[PDB]
Amino acid sequence: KHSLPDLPYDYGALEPHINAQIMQLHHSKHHAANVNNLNVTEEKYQEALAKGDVTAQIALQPALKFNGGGHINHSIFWTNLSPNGGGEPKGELLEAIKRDFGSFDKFKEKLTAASVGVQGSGWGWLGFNKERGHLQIAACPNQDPLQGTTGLIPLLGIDVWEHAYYLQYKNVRPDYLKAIWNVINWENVTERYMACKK
Amino acid sequence: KHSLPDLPYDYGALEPHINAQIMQLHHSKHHAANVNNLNVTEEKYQEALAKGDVTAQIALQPALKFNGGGHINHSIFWTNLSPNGGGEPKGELLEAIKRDFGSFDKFKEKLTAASVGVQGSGWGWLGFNKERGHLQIAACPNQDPLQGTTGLIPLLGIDVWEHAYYLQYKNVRPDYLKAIWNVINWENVTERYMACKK
Amino acid sequence: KHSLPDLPYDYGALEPHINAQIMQLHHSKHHAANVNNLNVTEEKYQEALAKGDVTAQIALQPALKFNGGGHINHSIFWTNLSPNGGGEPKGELLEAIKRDFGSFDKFKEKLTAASVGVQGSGWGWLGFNKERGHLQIAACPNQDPLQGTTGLIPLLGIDVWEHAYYLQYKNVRPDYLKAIWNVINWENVTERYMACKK
Amino acid sequence: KHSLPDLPYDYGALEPHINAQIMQLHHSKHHAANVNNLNVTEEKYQEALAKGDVTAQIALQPALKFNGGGHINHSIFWTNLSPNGGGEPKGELLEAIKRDFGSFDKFKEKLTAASVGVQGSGWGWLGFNKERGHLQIAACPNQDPLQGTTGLIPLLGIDVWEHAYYLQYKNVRPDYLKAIWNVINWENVTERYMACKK
Ligand SMILES: [Mn+2]
Ligand SMILES: [Mn+2]
Ligand SMILES: [Mn+2]
Ligand SMILES: [Mn+2]
Repeated sequence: KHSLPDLPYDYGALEPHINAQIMQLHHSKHHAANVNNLNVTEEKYQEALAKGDVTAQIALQPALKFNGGGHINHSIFWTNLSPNGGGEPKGELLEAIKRDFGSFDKFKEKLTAASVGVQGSGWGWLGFNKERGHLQIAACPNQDPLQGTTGLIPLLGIDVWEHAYYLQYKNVRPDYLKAIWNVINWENVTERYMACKK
Repeated sequence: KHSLPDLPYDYGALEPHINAQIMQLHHSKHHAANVNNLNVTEEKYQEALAKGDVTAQIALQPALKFNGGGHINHSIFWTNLSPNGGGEPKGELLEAIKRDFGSFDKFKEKLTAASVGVQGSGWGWLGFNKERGHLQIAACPNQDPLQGTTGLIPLLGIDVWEHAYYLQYKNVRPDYLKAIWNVINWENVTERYMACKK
Repeated sequence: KHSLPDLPYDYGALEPHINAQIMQLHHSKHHAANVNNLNVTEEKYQEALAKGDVTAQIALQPALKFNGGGHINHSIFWTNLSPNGGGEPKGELLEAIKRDFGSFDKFKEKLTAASVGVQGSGWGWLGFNKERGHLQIAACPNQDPLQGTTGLIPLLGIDVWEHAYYLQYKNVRPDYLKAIWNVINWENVTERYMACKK
Repeated sequence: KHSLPDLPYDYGALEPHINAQIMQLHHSKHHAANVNNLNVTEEKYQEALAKGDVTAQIALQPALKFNGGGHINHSIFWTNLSPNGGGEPKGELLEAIKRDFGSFDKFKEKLTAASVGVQGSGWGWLGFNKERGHLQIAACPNQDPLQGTTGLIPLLGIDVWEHAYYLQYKNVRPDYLKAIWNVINWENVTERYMACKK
């Protein structure tokens, strides 16, 4: 059964880029609800699967994807942020960003654009395409998780649900995006990247 | 283990409205493939469940919905047809059709139009809305099954995938729809309805 | 050229059910953005259509549906609210609700459930089904408008995008739904209903 | 005014790989219906635009995408096939295929997989990603066209609607895909590729 992970930092640690109330609500209410609903749905799915009830299995798919994807996504998201984050990555990850997007700044432009571009709720991602052996940017709607729906391995996610920024930035999602670069934990993104090449 | 159901009649029994070559391919290849693939997918989902691998669970959803849906939908379809079919229903179902659609012929027009209106692959349905306590027509894409995706109880389904008609009617789906009324098993449709008036 | 309609009341007219900060942001920022983007998208569509550029037309569809949809839906929503609203509708609209949903209370529970049920961004609707001549509840994702995507005529819509409630109710969307019943403009819903007896 | 392009060859020129009955129906019935529905839908769209009728614009989108996409996709497809085709491309296009997919044979495996993988109606594509400056494989549902929905420039498309193969290969879509390699017009695919780097 799934459990809600502790953040790697206190709720106010990402101030002033992401305020404390957002972090507290986002973690203790939104991600919490994902975990609790996922446990409930998984238990129902097992019963349906055991009885061979295919209609029930299919009726449970939206809740499984939404809550299961929210747990996957939020869990990665917390680790992708740090009070000591910002700047640029180094080494092989920086080399690949240059290779695949031209420059770190071009890369930032493209993830920002993919994130700003989500109409409704969703996520922007930097992922790794294992088949092509290179980085790839992708957007996902609602809580659809990157690897389970696209096969890309997630490296850095940007939540652009309104609850991720509205209390502080209101409708101005581009101000949130500008601010979040200040808290990206490139050490974590680097670790995820290197794990794709072993 | 799911199994391919036996048909209630021979492959040639619906001639000349649905030819024998279509019935044999439809049942022994298309539905058979949905059953075989569904069994594999359910096995993989049990393993994913046992591991708490939510990514694997979500990645299996399209195959489960497609092949599970195709098993649900084709199994109902076979029972909805008969060499001894055709004509109009009677009793309570007929009275329900007049109550909700005006007349049997108006109903036929509306289910025809929903079936003709599917762009790409899919199904037209006459269903029962338990909340509203009345009949309802709906169309579904690909193999998305009626009850698992809409909550409606399926009473009569019309497969409008090209494999359901193309060998005989080619591009002219309305000719197929006109023909299929001659083989509807209204006795089955009535049993499904009464089991809704449970 | 589409324009932002004035609200029928001041920004704090719906206190304390929907606060003045939400009303001012919702109207002057969110709906304003829909209007501007719709005007720009329409002009680009016109250009594409004159050149017979089908690719360009299809690339513009997401922006047109989203911003066109947002303009349609927000414009209806302001007219569906009033400082002099709430309670139960008077006249034939209440008789139709009782007929189709059993009672006002059950109707409230069902539209609340459809609105709570939206996963991600979207709208709950009370619509009119002209073909069947009765009321119908439907949910729509993002800004997809009811009539253009389902054919139902909108009577009453509930915006359940997070910007519609988050600053005041945070994650507790059901508290928002409980509150909005106090400001429904049944005179407007009735006008819309009477215009469907057509 | 859009028009139905003549095929570049006779209906029987792709025998035995794609038979004459399929080519004749596919062009004279399927593509032909797309062209007239496109023209009619474009004229309705002009009227809706002139009136500022946003609901009408949104309600016409499914017909515009389906039939405009069908026109785009089928027009490319006829040019992608040749009685003098088959084999492998040469020059820059082959070098890009090796760079991006490993080898021509791995490319064929990957476009076959994408095309086999479509559940329901749709298309497999080799495209060009202009932002990344490299090749990319993608699948599209129904008649959704590649460039208009994904941004990728189409180079080679494989129709896997059942009407593209069923009369000849019945349910065995993999046997159609094996066969079609024998009639790919690599001269045309090369022309399309080189135009991407102008
Ligand atoms: Mn979130
Ligand atoms: Mn079928
Ligand atoms: Mn809104
Ligand atoms: Mn085709």
